[PDB]
Amino acid sequence: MIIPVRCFTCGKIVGNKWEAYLGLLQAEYTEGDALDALGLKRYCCRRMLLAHVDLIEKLLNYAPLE
Amino acid sequence: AGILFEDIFDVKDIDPEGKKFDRVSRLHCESESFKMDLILDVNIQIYPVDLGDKFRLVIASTLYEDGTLDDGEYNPTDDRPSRADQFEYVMYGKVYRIEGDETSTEAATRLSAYVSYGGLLMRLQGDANNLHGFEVDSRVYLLMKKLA
Amino acid sequence: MNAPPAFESFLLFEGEKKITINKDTKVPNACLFTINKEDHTLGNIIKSQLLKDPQVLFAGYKVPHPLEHKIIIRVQTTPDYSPQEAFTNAITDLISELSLLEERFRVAIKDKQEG
Amino acid sequence: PYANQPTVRITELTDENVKFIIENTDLAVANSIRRVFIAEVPIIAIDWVQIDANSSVLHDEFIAHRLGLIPLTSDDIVDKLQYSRDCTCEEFCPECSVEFTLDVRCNEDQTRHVTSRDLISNSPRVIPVTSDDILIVKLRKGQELRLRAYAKKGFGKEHAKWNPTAGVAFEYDPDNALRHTVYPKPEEWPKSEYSELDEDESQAPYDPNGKPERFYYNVESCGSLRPETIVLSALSGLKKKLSDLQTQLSHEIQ
Ligand SMILES: [Zn+2]
Ligand SMILES: [Zn+2]
Repeated sequence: MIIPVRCFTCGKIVGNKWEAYLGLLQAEYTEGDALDALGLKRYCCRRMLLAHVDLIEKLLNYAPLE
Repeated sequence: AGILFEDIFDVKDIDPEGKKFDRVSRLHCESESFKMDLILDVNIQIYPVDLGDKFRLVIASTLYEDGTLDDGEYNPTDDRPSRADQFEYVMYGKVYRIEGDETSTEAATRLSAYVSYGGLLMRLQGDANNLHGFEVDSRVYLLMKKLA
Repeated sequence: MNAPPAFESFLLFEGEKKITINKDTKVPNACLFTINKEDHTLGNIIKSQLLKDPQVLFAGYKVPHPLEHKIIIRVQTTPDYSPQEAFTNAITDLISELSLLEERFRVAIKDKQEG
Repeated sequence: PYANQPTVRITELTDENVKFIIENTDLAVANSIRRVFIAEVPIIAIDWVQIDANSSVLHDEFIAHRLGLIPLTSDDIVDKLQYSRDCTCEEFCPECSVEFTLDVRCNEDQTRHVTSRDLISNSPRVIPVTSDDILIVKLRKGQELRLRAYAKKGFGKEHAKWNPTAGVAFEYDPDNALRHTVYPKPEEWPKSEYSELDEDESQAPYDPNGKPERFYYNVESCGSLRPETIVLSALSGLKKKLSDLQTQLSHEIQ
């Protein structure tokens, strides 16, 4: 739905890296290089940014009921 | 004394049927004096023995060298002088079988005594005269010391 | 629904004793310490320190059930040294060890920061 | 019959992790210290989220759960703070909690990112550690999120939001000298970073007289506490637990 705050396994903060991850990918980085640049060494943390599907961007297409 | 048996053996084979337990080896040993055949499972990991070694073996009823019964219970705080201090490897088991070449007519000349040190099995074959101390379902201590 | 509250794994409720001693009648000089609202954190460390004592003939611990919060520590000792005395001495040894470790860790932090 | 004399050696100390080695200690003390790093170091984390208005796409419990997981700077305040359950108040006074206020209205057409920057504390010592900032929720034009929340002292045993560590690496016997693990093919296994063997061995020779010692640690902080503060608070808390147990035992014996 949205990027989780913590890494599920180890508890490292990941929610403050989704926009930076996408920005690095727009800079023509391999996904491994992007995750290494963000400093995610344990594959538990890397799994979360590598496999996250951001549906909130799609949910924001619908107008709010206010 | 309480020493049911004593001898010096030499290892003539280490693990004859191929290795089957990564920490235990089935030594086959001969005795030069009593000419007893010995099979004995030894935890080689803590007491490594290789082929052609020699060692004094002693099967004893007790360890306190006074005839005082052991009670068959683990007492780490023992002030009595233990016979085990004169030996490198000490195991504690129960003799569970005494076979022989006896017929219904005559007694046995050759006896084979089997002991189980917690699972580590030993057989001691030889003439009956040296195995009269062994009796089934009695506790024994195997005391083994390498000889130079 | 039936999920227990998260706080009732370290909190004693009303009229619950933190630690209870019961002599073991099967063996002389043996006691069972049932400590409530504890886990392997204290069980394993206290067991290890008790094993370091030379007068302790037996020291073991178990959690009876993981969903419940108790540790039963069985301590058997030589006839001239009570299990309660051994338990107290083990805890004082652990406290001294951790105080020394705090001091040395502080010294190491100061050295690494200065360095 | 008495305590070991443990010796510390700090190998690396950054602002996000501390690496150190403890020698002359039994395995149980080291394991309990790691356990106390994970589950018994108190920090300050958000609890009691009261939502006044939430027209975002994420439902209320989702937002509250995300707020709980935000780490808060609790380096020096948490020790003098009290557990709310023990305090004598309406459960929220400055001596047992820290108020937070979020009030975000998305008026521009562009997607508004509700980050941890938008969490306003009433105490300057306690802020989100990122203040990139942790995204809480994205808002559309006309959507609003407005709430107030507090932050209580708790530790990781109660809930994982209070866990201060982002993964505690722990190791001992890097060459497998004690053979506490038995490799079927030891050649296939990579050397640990603390290994001291050459590139022709796979394991150290077996040591029957060996005992575990020289435990290697690497405590990575999520951010709410400095790693050295995590270790010091951990040792203090374990000592406090043992002293309280001694007090209760002395009362029981008496
Ligand atoms: Zn992770
Ligand atoms: Zn209060």
